[PDB]
Amino acid sequence: AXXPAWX
Amino acid sequence: DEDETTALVCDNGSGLVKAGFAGDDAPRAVFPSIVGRPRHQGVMVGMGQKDSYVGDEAQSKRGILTLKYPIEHGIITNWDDMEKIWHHTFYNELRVAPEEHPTLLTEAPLNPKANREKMTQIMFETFNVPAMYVAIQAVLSLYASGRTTGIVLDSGDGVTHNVPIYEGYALPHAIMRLDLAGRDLTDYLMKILTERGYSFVTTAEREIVRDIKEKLCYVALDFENEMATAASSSSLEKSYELPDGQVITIGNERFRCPETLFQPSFIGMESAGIHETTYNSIMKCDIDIRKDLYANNVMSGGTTMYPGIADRMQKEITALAPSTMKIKIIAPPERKYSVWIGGSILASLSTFQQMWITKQEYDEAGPSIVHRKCF
Amino acid sequence: DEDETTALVCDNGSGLVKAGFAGDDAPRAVFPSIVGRPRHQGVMVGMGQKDSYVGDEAQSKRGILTLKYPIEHGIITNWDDMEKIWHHTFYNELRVAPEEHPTLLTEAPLNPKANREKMTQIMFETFNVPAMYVAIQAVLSLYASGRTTGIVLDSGDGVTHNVPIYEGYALPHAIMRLDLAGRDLTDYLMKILTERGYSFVTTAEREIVRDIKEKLCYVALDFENEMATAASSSSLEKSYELPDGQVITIGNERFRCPETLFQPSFIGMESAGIHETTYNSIMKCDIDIRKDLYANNVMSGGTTMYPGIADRMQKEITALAPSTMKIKIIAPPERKYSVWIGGSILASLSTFQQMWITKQEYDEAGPSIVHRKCF
Amino acid sequence: KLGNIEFKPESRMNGLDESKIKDKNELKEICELTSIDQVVLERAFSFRTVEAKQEKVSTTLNVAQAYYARDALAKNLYSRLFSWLVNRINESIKAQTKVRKKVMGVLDIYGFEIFEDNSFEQFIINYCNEKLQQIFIELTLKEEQEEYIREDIEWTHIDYFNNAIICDLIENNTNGILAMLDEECLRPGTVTDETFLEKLNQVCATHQHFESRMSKCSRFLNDTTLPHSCFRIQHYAGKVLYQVEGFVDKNNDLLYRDLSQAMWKAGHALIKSLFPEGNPAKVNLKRPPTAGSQFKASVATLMKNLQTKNPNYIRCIKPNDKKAAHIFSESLVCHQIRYLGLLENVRVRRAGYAFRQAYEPCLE
Ligand SMILES: Nc1ncnc2c1ncn2[C@@H]1O[C@H](COP(=O)(O)OP(=O)(O)O)[C@@H](O)[C@H]1O
Ligand SMILES: Nc1ncnc2c1ncn2[C@@H]1O[C@H](COP(=O)(O)OP(=O)(O)O)[C@@H](O)[C@H]1O
Ligand SMILES: [Mg+2]
Ligand SMILES: [Mg+2]
Repeated sequence: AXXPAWX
Repeated sequence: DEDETTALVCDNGSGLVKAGFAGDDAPRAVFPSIVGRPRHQGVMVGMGQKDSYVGDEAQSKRGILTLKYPIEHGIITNWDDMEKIWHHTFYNELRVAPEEHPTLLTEAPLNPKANREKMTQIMFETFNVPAMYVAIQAVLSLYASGRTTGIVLDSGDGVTHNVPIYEGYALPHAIMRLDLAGRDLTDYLMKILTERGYSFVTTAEREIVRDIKEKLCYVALDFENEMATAASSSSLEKSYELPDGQVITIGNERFRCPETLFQPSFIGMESAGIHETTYNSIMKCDIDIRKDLYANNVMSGGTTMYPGIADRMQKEITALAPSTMKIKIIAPPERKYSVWIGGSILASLSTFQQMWITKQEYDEAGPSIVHRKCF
Repeated sequence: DEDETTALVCDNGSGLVKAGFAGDDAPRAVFPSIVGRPRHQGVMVGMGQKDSYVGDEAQSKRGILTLKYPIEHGIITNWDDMEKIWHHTFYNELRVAPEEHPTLLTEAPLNPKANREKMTQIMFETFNVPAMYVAIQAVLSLYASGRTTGIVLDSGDGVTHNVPIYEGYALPHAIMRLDLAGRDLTDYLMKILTERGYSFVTTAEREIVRDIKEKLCYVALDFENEMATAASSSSLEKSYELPDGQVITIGNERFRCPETLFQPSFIGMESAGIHETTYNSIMKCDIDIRKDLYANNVMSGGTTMYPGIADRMQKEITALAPSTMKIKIIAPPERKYSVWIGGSILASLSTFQQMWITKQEYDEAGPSIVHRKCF
Repeated sequence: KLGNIEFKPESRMNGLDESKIKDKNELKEICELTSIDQVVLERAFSFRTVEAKQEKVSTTLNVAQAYYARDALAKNLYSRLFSWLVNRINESIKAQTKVRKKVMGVLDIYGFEIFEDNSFEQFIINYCNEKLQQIFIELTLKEEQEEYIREDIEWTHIDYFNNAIICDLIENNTNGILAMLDEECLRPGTVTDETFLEKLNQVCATHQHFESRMSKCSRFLNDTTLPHSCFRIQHYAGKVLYQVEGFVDKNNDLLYRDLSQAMWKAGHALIKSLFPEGNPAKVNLKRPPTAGSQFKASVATLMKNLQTKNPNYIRCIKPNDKKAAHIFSESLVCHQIRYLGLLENVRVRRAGYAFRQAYEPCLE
């Protein structure tokens, strides 16, 4: 979750 | 409205306003102590869209706001924003005029005295209250217990207390203050959630992480075997659906968050922990007080609704205190509210109505009257 | 004439002028944004035969004209021809004086600022408007929806938008712009019609192909099984009588034309597609915005009257967005006009009448006033 | 019988949701009654057409917009039957062979309908009282002043409380109360009345006479006599407290082009004669004026039919509500003396005079 890249 | 002169009991610890009337079970208004403010431009013309959102409305709009807590570690940092919080408290939520009601504010021990003094100046000068009184928050947390003997831990959003009291007499040399509380646990949980893979950095995402901490955290009675228990299998993993979509699954972060409360080295804070500041507050008391503090160890504010923190608490204070002592951790499930509830008791006492700092005594002695009438 | 000072709402996206008055249902004048010009010599003496044909008259004479669009990908390329288009707009079609009416122009986000600036210079210097205002076109497309929260796709003749807005606040970092739109689909359809056997190369034949695209194209919810459906039988073939004689019969070209909109590799354009630029515009917004963008996904300009593009649109955004999200594609059948209709709403608002860039403020601050008053 | 039509939602198509009538018996009997095709009027409640240039594309109303079109068709049909009725009374006694004529008129207009729970209607009532006192303070007081100064006597009488400030409070095209209600019915988004009062608190409440509780610079903040969802207006007579409930629901006059276009074919030579806007050869493309436009334009029509004339006033007083011929209640009449502005009238008429004449009939 988050990001793009993060989950 | 209110057909009487019932006293207001307003209780902003550092992260949650809970206000209401005296002689009352629960606080009438409980809302976040935030003031939100738009960080990009308004485009729909004819919208309203005021340039300040206080309280629960700010969490209704937190995707387009920068949320900002006006009170940090029990110290009011923004004074105009705290005046927004108080203005919203009296006039919008509790929906009453402060001119008609004496008000009971709370703060922590060992605070800057300009917090207490400027809080009195804002109550009389701005809101024109007839009377006003600051109150030590853990003391009121013992008023809700129905006890006059006990040591009180509460641990709100910015401060934790340990005020010991014996037979009605507080022991102000044996008082404590640690600035490790639930907003620090929220920040540490947000860090170790970044360790798992989930990046929360915005103030609104900080509010999401705070929700994960409230819903989905416990305290781990034995931290090492719980740690290896989470390392062995996935029976401690638990999923949380974030707002708007993606689900997360947290493991050892579920109990590493309040272990910081029992072990402040995790957030890099040199301290003794909650369990040792209680025992050190008891050992600073006299010899003939201590078993009446052991059997009356009240544990009654916010950030104590972690499941098992009374079990960890008794289990660790018993290891510090001598044997043949009866360690009773009082954790009354109405806590998170018992500072307000004891405020309601104290403001509804009949002996107390000459202890209000009144106007024409504020006007006579300036704002420093709080350091001779309050405590 | 017009007995009041009603604001003009002129909306040239890139391929169709739709202009009218504020406080009005539909645009009064809708005509092609072309200027035609004779490419061989006049022989009947005593004819008139002016050496410029603007608007609908150019399509009445397109067999002897070279049609030329003065506005390409939302950028005005010919300025004297756009002045022909505006002159014909005010004085011939809408049949009014620009000196008496404030005018509301529209353009796309992420445009060259000399387009907006020279458009303001031409409105005040040439047509002498009293007030003027450029407006972001998808924002106005959300004004027509009656919503202040939603992400807007419109896709006119030269540009597509995806402007996300939450609670009246736009998210200009989450804004999008793709230069794939209906004139590109017209050119691609003209290419694959050359693949079937029908050669269209003239600008007038380009206008015929555009008519084939409007009458006789849909979007194919599942492109592979629709493709094999057209490969199996001739149940998807459909005939179109060309002007002056010969009939044509198109098959898979009926749905390969707007599949380029969902898959821009067909026209050799490196992009993500319409459905992924919506989802990427939503994911660039904050976490607490996204389900209110999922349930309010307005799809409201031209080139969206392909049958089933809301079904393909929801069917593909649902595959991108997480489950337990409510994907609502708003496709209000009054679109192709809703940028104008929201222009009519915004110009008829009473809060808006101090947001007009007025003359004596244009004369005070030059033509760069648009970058402090407009957006 | 048009009021029994109630609507229910319907999901397809996805955006926006269709309003669908529930029981078609009342609609079937009013379509049998007025002799209109039933599915034309049935589509005139749920759908409105937009029509740019030779296209007839039909879009969908909300359920709330369907009750607004239902009620707007009702009250426009009734108000327009009333206007046709007055016009038909007019064309029996008409000034045939029209010449330069002179008029003596009688205006049966209300007084200050100040009710315990005021609404949008009593707001328009008190407003046209504000314009009415403006046609006293403009016409009569300023002809006193041009007369008094013109006849060589040295006065400029002491002061008057002008009402241009209150008209500026309500009929201003940008800062008015009616203009922010026209905004409120043109705003995208949730258009409830508390957002209207919030808008009045925002930019309307920099005003001396607009008195609200939660306004911006609120001097009336600590007052329990002001409740929420209310606002006072200090008129020239006194303060009138307005409930905002139903305010934005009763601004709405969404008589769409398809309602008049449906009822133009509807049977009678009356309902067809009521709506010339329903002619497809009469392309009236403008949006429907709601109620500040309509009632404010009707006040402006009244002021057009009074500024050319001399006014002479009747101030009419009831003693009690029980219709008694002997009983004279003091409190109700003191209410009416306070809000008909009579002591201020006595103060103004004590300026210098009570009588004026020319020389020659006075000497005669
Ligand atoms: N059910 C819960 N479980 C764990 N933590 C909680 C729970 N409820 C509240 N908290 C934490 O307690 C803090 C608020 O407690 P409270 O004593 O009301 O704060 P304040 O100091 O503002 O009075 C917040 O930081 C919140 O994260
Ligand atoms: N019914 C239709 N089906 C498919 N495409 C259409 C239809 N009507 C118009 N278009 C295309 O939409 C484009 C014009 O849309 P519009 O939003 O009016 O353009 P503009 O950018 O000029 O406002 C043209 O390219 C036209 O080919
Ligand atoms: Mg607390
Ligand atoms: Mg367009």
